Amino acid sequence: MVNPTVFFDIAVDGEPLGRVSFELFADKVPKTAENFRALSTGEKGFGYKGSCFHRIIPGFMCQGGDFTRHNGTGGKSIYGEKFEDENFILKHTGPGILSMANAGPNTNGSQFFICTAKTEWLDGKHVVFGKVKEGMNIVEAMERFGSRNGKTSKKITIADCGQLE
Ligand SMILES: Nc1ncccc1Cl
Ligand SMILES: Nc1ncccc1Cl
Repeated sequence: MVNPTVFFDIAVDGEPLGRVSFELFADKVPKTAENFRALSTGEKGFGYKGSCFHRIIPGFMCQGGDFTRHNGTGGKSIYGEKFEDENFILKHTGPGILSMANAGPNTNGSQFFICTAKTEWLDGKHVVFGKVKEGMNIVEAMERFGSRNGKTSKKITIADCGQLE
């Protein structure tokens, strides 16, 4: 009944930076929220721990979740390699939005991005399923290690992750 909360503990070239937590909108997008929640706990035997934010573009987004190819070409969901676009109820309203990366319709895997700007042109194309709850400052810090082309100047990792409450 209560939306779950997950955390990532972010490191920058292995140095602790801080914690970002997310509310997952399981009330709106249960299937997509469950995927992210289980990948954050690692309870299916794989997931986000130790993965990186391989693409960070300041004033746009931080993308991560590619734990199989580490570069934006990989990842898998808890349902199989890909799963459908659950719905597009929630929109890309501003910084902090948590949304699924994809390579076309119905190609959700594990990769996700945290918005650092409003990205309304993604509405109805990427599934929005959560939002930063605490540590938007940490995301802003992360974002400073990006670049226009998305390459990061330091390795931004999810040193630890899991479920809170
Ligand atoms: N292509 C697919 N096949 C089976 C289940 C879900 C998807 Cl997206
Ligand atoms: N395999 C992928 N999964 C999610 C986003 C983008 C790609 Cl190429």
